[PDB]
Amino acid sequence: SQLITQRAQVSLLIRRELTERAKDFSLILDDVAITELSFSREYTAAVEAKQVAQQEAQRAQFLVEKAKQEQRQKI
Amino acid sequence: CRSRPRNVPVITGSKDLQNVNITLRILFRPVASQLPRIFTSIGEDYDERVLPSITTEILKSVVARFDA
Repeated sequence: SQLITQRAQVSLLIRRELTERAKDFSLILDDVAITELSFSREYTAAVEAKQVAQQEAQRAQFLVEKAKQEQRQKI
Repeated sequence: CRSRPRNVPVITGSKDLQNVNITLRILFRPVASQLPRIFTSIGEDYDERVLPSITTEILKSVVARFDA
C-alpha cells in the first residue's frame, strides 16, 4: 500500500540508490521514474468486497424498513 | 584495460536449504603493468577464466552461511 501511495518518495529513494549503484558503471543518469506497481489479485478485490459489505448492510437496513412496513401491513 | 561488468548467477543453498537464486554483478578490469604476464599465461581473454569461478565459489561461501 505504501509502494502505491508513498510511491513518489519510493521513486526518489530507488533513484538515489540506483544512482549510487550505477555510478561505478561509467554512465550518467538524469531523469528516471517508477511507473509500474501492481499487486497480484486480492487487495483491490477485498477492498471492493468490504465496500459491498457496507452497502449490503445498508441494503439489509432497508430490508429492515420494509420489515416495518410488512409489520404494520400484516397487522 | 577499461572496465566491464559481469553478472554471475548462483543457485545457492541457504541455511534452511532454500534454493535461492542470486545474481551478482562484478565490475572489473585488468591491471596495466602485468598485461604481459597476463597474456603469457592466459592470453588476450583474461577476464572470463576468472570471474565465474571466484564469484560462484564465493556467493556459495556467503549465502551458505545465510538463510533464505
